Amino acid sequence: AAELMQQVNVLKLTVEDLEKERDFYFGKLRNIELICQENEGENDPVLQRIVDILYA
Amino acid sequence: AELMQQVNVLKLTVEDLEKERDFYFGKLRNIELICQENEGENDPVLQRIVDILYA
Amino acid sequence: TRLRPPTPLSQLL
Amino acid sequence: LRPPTPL
Repeated sequence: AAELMQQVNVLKLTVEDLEKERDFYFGKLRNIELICQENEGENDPVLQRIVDILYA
Repeated sequence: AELMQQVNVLKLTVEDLEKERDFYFGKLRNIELICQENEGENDPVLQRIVDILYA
Repeated sequence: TRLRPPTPLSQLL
Repeated sequence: LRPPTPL
């Protein structure tokens, strides 16, 4: 059935897209984490609060 | 014959990927809120983080 | 909020 | 950070 095949192909596109979005948001989180790690020494408590969110 | 297995398998993958995506986005939104609360601080490290959020 | 909101699941299918 | 599950 062509309807089923189209549905499959559509889902495939959707999977690729969601994967892209997921990696896109995760990438931001990772870069943010790295920045917080660089500033562990400094007394900037907001960064620790950002860190807590990352590990939540 | 033709198999409906693919559809159901892909649908599970879609829901699992959506969950992960929404999970990471939620954190980003939480972080955006923390930065918005500290706008007056004019913190250079926060500014860098803010730029990443909106990149 | 200036974050890129995730595309809705209603869309893309 | 919870790493994204691999496909």
